[PDB]
Amino acid sequence: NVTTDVGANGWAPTVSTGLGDGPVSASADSLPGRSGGASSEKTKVGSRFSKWWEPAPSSTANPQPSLIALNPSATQSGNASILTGSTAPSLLAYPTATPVPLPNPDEPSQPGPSGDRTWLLDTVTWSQEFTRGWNIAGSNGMQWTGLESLIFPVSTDTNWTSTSSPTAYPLPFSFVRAYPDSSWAAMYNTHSMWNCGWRVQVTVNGSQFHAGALILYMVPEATTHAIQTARDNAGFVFPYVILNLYESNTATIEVPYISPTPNTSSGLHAPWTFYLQVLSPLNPPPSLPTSLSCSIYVTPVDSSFHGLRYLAPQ
Amino acid sequence: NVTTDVGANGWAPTVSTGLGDGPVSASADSLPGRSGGASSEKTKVGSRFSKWWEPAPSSTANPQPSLIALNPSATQSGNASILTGSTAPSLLAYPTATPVPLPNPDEPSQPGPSGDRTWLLDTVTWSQEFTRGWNIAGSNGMQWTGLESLIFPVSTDTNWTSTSSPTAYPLPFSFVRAYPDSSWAAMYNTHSMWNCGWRVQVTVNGSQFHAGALILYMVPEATTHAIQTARDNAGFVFPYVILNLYESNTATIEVPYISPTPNTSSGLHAPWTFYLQVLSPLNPPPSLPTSLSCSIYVTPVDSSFHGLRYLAPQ
Amino acid sequence: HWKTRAVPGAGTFGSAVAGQELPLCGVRAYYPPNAYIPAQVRDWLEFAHRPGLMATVPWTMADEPAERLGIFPVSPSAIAGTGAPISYVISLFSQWRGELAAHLLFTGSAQHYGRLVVCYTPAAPQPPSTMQEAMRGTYTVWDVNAASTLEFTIPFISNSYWKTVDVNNPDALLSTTGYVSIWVQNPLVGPHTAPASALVQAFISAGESFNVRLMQNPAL
Amino acid sequence: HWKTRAVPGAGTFGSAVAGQELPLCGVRAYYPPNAYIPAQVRDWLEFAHRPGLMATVPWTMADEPAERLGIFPVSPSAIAGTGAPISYVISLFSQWRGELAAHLLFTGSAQHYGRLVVCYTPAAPQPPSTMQEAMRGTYTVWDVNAASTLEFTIPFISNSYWKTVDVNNPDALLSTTGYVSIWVQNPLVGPHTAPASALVQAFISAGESFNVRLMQNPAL
Amino acid sequence: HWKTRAVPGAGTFGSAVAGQELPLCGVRAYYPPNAYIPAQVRDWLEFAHRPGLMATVPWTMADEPAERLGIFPVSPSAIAGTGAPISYVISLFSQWRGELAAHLLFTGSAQHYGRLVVCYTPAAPQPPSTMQEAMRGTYTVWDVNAASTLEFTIPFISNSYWKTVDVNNPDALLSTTGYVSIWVQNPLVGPHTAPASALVQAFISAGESFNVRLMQNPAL
Amino acid sequence: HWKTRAVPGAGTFGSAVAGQELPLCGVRAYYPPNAYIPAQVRDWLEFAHRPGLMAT
Amino acid sequence: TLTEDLDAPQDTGNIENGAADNSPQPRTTFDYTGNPLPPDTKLENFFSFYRLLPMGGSGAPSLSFPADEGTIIPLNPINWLKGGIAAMLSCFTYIAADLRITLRFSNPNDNPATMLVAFAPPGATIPLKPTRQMLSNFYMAEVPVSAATSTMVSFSIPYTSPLSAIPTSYFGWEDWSGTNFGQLSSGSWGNLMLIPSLSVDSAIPFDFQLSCWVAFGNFKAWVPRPPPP
Amino acid sequence: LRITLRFSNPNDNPATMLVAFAPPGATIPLKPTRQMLSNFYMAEVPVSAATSTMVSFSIPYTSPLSAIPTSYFGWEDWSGTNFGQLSSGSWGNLMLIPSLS
Repeated sequence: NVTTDVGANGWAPTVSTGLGDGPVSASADSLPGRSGGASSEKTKVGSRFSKWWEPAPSSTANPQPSLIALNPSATQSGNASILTGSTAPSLLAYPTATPVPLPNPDEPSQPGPSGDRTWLLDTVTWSQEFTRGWNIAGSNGMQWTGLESLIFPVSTDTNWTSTSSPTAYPLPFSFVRAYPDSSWAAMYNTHSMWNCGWRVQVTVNGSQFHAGALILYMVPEATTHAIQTARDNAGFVFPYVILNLYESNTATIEVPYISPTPNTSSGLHAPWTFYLQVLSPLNPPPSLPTSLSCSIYVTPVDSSFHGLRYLAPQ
Repeated sequence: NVTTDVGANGWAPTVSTGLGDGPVSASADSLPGRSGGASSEKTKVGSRFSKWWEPAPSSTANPQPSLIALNPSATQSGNASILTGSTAPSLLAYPTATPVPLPNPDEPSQPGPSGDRTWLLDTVTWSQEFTRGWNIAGSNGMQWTGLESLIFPVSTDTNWTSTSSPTAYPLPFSFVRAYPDSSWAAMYNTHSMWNCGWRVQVTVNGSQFHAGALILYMVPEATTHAIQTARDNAGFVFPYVILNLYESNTATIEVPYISPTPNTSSGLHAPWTFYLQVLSPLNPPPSLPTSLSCSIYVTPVDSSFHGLRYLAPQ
Repeated sequence: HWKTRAVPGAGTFGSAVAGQELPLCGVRAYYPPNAYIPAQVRDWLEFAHRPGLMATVPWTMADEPAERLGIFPVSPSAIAGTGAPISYVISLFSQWRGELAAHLLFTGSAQHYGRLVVCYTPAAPQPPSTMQEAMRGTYTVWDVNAASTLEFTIPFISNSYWKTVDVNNPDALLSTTGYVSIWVQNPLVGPHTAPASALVQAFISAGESFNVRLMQNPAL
Repeated sequence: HWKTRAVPGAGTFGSAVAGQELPLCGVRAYYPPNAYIPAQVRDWLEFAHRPGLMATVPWTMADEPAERLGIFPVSPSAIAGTGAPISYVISLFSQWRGELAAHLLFTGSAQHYGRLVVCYTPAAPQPPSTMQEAMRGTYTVWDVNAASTLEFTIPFISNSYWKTVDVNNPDALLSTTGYVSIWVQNPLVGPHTAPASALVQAFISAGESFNVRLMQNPAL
Repeated sequence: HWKTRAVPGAGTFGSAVAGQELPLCGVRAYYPPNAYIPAQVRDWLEFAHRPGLMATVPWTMADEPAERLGIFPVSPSAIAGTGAPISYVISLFSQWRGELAAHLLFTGSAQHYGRLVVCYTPAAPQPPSTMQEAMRGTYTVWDVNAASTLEFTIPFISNSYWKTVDVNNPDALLSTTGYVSIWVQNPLVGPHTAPASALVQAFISAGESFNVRLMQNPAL
Repeated sequence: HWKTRAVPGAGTFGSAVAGQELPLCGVRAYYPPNAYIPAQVRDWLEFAHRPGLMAT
Repeated sequence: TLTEDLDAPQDTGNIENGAADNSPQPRTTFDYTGNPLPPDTKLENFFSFYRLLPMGGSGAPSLSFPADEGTIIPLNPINWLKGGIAAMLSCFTYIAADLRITLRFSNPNDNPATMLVAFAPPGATIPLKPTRQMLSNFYMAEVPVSAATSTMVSFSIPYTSPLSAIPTSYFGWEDWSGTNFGQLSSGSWGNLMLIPSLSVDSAIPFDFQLSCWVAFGNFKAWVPRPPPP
Repeated sequence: LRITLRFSNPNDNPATMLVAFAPPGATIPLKPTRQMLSNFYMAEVPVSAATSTMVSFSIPYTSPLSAIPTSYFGWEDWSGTNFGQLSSGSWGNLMLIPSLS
């Protein structure tokens, strides 16, 4: 239904000829190897040429009640569990993809239950003074608006200690720094490439008299423009779940693995970044605290590490 | 799988037309005649138009032992035989090709066992003072780096006697000069064209305490750039066998006939040239000679001579 | 040889014309496996279907009945500049049609009660001045204490099949469909020591029948 | 007559474009028989599969354990300038993949004994400083007195499917796969009056899964 | 309209290119009957097959044995300038192959007797100096008193499949096949009062396997 | 490549000539339903068949 | 595959025999697999693309010739190596293909010209004084050259060499007298004779600049040679 | 990728532009010359005098990555000198060289 040539999704004999030429297209590379790339879904050599020398979440039919009513749910990973007694969002942002053949032949090293588990990433305060689009982060977080000059390697203290409050939680950078002795971080500092998904949950307990909303954002490849648009009205294009005090005391969000390569380089690339920003400023009841405490959790989903060699931290 | 026209490997009717033109290609010439050209494989006339007046070598599954162990082999040609008691390389560099119809009708003259035999080409010394890429040659050899001004005919003494040491063994130039009274050289000086393959073997006996390696190179059409690249790291693209003192006391290499023409002109063209250069400088044991003697052998394989006429030497 | 004659416009470049490119790569290229990457998008409407905040409307206990809290015309002067994902898709094209999905999220307290009437009035020379005048069009009286978000459908009660996206002429007959306004039906109430105010987050996204055609340089 | 219109780029020459040549020879040519000529090559990888020396690493009896004898990054700064047949093929193209075959030929004495550990460590910000740190990657402890050559496979443990051949940026994530180094595991030993040193000839060639694409002007 | 793009070389004329002519005669022409005309030639080799004198070699009774009467190299310096019909055909093309037919016509007396040895020696750096040296190649001792003409075949004992017709380089390996010479084997004898001399007319024509290809401007 | 030769009148515009336009709209357009509109005329003679005063 | 092995296969071979063991050596927890062959490495495909031909002499990118007599450019591989594509061809001893050549004639003066390019077969007698009449006997093409700019034109020549395969290197002499060493004039696709033509008369004699591009059809190569340093 | 280039020529004399395609990951020459650019997949485009000349090209997905990122949170090299960039993550580089007779 277009006058232009969108491509035949491959290479055809009639495209390139000595009488006429059309736009050239690339075909799919058929490769053998170990299945990997996609998280939660991953599970004699001879040359083919002769040699010269050789011879529904949101529905009006199912309305979810406010904080008052009993509506319990739970999230489990490894030996960790987080419970709630009221309406709580818990969504995988994107559906898991299909596995792909890996270019490397080495068998992966898996941390298992010791690594893939729900970890207490950070504990932070949420005051009423924070306005719309205010990114909240604590001691384990990092000030990342995209304008900060990151001194390599990211483990340098100046990157995490700033004159103003931190804003982001770069994965796995923030997770590895929070728990450097974990089995996931042990393999992370020993392997050149990794692969896993990420699940972030935040618990904010407020009474039936408290009001306010927080958005749990998972930002892919966080850069200056991307972080600022996530603060704006269009930010909801990115994976999100809102923690509204009217009905919820917690909100969960999970995202599968993403990267230009099937395996991400350790200590040099942050595919996902968590952002806990304010949609509706905290509106606490009179004669009560003007701030509520928040507990941020992080969960690596289906981890695999390739390329074992010496210890090189981030 | 290319946008360009690589050619249909022949002449097609749709290529050249009054409406469109494509790249013209040449077809294979179907010719009758005597089978020749390829060594070791070679074994009423009327016009077709009316007249107006008329009505594995290297494998880990089969590791070859060092010089210490018994691993004998032999090379035979004519009434000549060369034995060894240790691991020795013996490879035909390229597989023999298929015969082609000859343009000439005359029956070939063959020297037989008297010509096709293993001849003692030269005896030369291999000292430890020779470094990487040092071409070794003796009295019967020729200084050929490609820069020497060869005075025609090649039989001129100035071509073989130089101020510096000789380096190459041009075939058949060096073979005919070493044995001018041989049946192969008798036909060589009587025939305008010849055809045969070449086998070169070198024997270097060193004790179990000696170390060093020599490469037996067979260089096609030896010219300035070709000879210098054979001395370098890329030289192994040319036919080669290494005579490593760790395991070997001899190394054999054979190459089939090559030439732009099915038969090579006598005294004017050297298809193959032998080069015995150093890979690892001789590393002799203390209190022992600083040089080892080497014996170079040459073997013409399946010879045939065409075009008999008067005696014209090289 | 073929006898040919050139028609007017020889050598002219066209963005919608096919068959102009010449091969600048001779070999057949093979792209690496990319099936492991999730979230594959193929249509611009997928962005429009995603949520997008358009207005943060405040609501206090002091607000009396028939008090206007917000009003916006369903014209390219507003719907193309809300900041929502849908407004960017609308600005890229010249024409639009179909229903619009409005989601009013009540981010107040669980102890708060009250009603906010959301009114949609079709095209008129003058917008509704009072609450009862706005309630003469398609409206929904929304009780805030139930499920968190209100699903308000803005029907495509239009004169023509398509509406123009021209910011220079938003009040045209072939451009605007009307006005959507929020009014205080029943005052915000709640126990003492509860918040005196409650924010309502207004989201806007594309409906199941929403469409856009005829591309242009972003309206804004 | 045919009504035609010229698209942009008329009269432009293309190296990858077909059907530009006009016949400069009218008769049908017949080439002479060439089946008698051996060693017919049809692919550039055939050159890469041929052996090629990259380093002449010395090894003496005085060399103690954990002593480094050689180290090179598997990046276009090294693998494209070794002097081997494979380095020329790599330099001709922009991308490469697959395993690399390393052959360490022991040209010492039959009376010599010892061990040299060959370590391959994947990509890292800093190369291995000590022997035990290098032995944390894919390695093979090689006893020199057995068969003459060591067959060490350099695995393609890569982040991406293809690696770039850019000499200007060799340490890039999409360029280097790591480092390959030689260390003295067990000191070179042998009887008295035997050579005090033994040279090891390091060869490098293409593996059975090695490939190269996207041609360019020789990197060096 | 057809979207077309011009390749390099527009408006260029080619002698081997077809489809360039435009009709300069509208009606269908009918040629008069020409079947009554004999001697229709269709190939250039037909001219080469016709006889052609190349040398008038004299022979007297005073000529002793081993005396040279004539010699010519089978190269483009001679075979393309004999004056024979075949030499013109050879000069028109760049390459030639096949056997050459030489016809030595004895125009002497019926009372004359003697022998002339015709020798063909393949390619060599130096031509034959004596009769016995020339007789080491393909020769035929011809007794003049039998049939009038001697049928001497010059065999194509060549290094390559084709020989070049380059007058600038006749002694090249890919140009000459050798030398053809005439020597007095047995002295010319006859009764008293018979002619003291006898002329031998040397003719040269193409053999049944003779061919020529790749046209050029006449070599001479 | 196709061997072509241009005939006289190259680049000339013709009102009765077809195949001169180049696409200035890439997408396939869909026109709104117009079957509700009456009085569809398809010929110029339909106007001629309608009455017309010529002289009083 | 096994995670550990007490009796694993050893990894030591012998490269002295003449061939490298390019097979991936088996390792625990490792799964070596092959890869599909790209069309980029095939010599029939690689040499089908055009590359700038080095002009005879020093291997220059361009050659300047007067408009009075013109120039003769040989299509000989050995003559091309005296300077790139020549370096790529030097990796092969013998080659045989159908040549594709594109010429570029840079015209400096303000008036248009016409170039006469005739194909002289390999082995043919090359005229001492190139004239319009003699070059017309060969397979020629008349190319119109524009003013103050360069004009490009492509040609196709099949394998017309008398040899079975054209050598890039030659150890020997061309003639039996032994005057020219390391050359074979016939071992080529022939010679291209150029003659400029002008309708107007210029007071100052100017020179044309020539640039050449070469591609190969049905490329066949024999007896590999080491790459250039 | 499909790309159309326009070369505006200011002077009164015609020219010729040499546009060569450098693959993503290939070494880009410091001094672009006619000989080196001819080794890449090139095209010689005639440029008219005192006006602009347009020419279209087609390049398939030749990037070594599975998908080209428009945003990148990390470093290109292991030394960490270039942040937020991936040179190979592209359709390559187009090298231009003007030519005058």
